[PDB]
Parts: sequence; C-alpha cells; structure tokens
Amino acid sequence: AMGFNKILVVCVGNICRSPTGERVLQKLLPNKTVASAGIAAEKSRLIGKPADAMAIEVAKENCVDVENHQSQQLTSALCSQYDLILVMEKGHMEALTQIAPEARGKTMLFGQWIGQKDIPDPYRQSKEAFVHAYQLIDEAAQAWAKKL
Ligand SMILES: [Cl-]
Repeated sequence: AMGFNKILVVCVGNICRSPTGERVLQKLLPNKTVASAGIAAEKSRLIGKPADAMAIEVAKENCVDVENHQSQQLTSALCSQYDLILVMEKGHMEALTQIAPEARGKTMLFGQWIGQKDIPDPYRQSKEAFVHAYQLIDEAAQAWAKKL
C-alpha cells in the first residue's frame, strides 16, 4: 500500500551492518529491490570494498549470502532512486540529512519495530560481536517484513 518497493539500507562504512541488513531483508522480501550505501563508504582507492569477511561468515552460518557486495557512497542522486531509506542508528539521521535533505520524509530506522533500537556496530571486534549484530538485524528485518 505504501509502495516501499526499492529499499536502501544505510550505515557508515557499508561493509558490516548495511550489507548484512540488505541481504537479510532481500531474502525475506524476494519481490522487493534491496540495496545498501554508506555515509562514509570504505573504498580501496576508488573501488567499493566487499562486505567484512566475518559478516559474510556469520551470515553464511544463518543461510544468508553476503558475497558479491561492493560498497557505495551515499549521495542525493542515490537517495532519489529509493522509496524507503533505513538507517542502522538514530544518530545516522543527522549525517544523512546533510547529504540528502530531500530524503527527509522517507528515512526510517532499521530497528523501528523492535523498540527503536540501534543496531550494534561489530566493526573490528570478534566473531561473537558479528553474531549479536546479525541476530538483532534478523529480528528487526522480520518485523519490517510483516509491515512491507
Ligand atoms: Cl558503520
């Protein structure tokens, strides 16, 4: 009914949380187009980095494919192509507003339907941190799927 067909999942690096969230939500909603971007996307010179090796490993154990990901920079042009934008932290909303002020009105929280929780960043931590990040992303995505 809302027409949220193209969904953009956003974090800072676009290598841990947002590619995980993108692929978990994509598996739950096969007829939707789910992509991801970073407020300060991690790049190798100018090439988009793949998802963190541990993020790929943890998702693989939960039957979610996070291979063939290339990080991309969040821009106003990119935001204009999506119907719904889902940030990983409430704090990300201020930075997103500076890049894409026209995206105000379609920027929502990834963990909105799980008590408005921020998804913990597992970057540079052990496998267990990647497990907890995945588990909370899964709970949040399942709650979004019932509303989409
Ligand atoms: Cl991040």
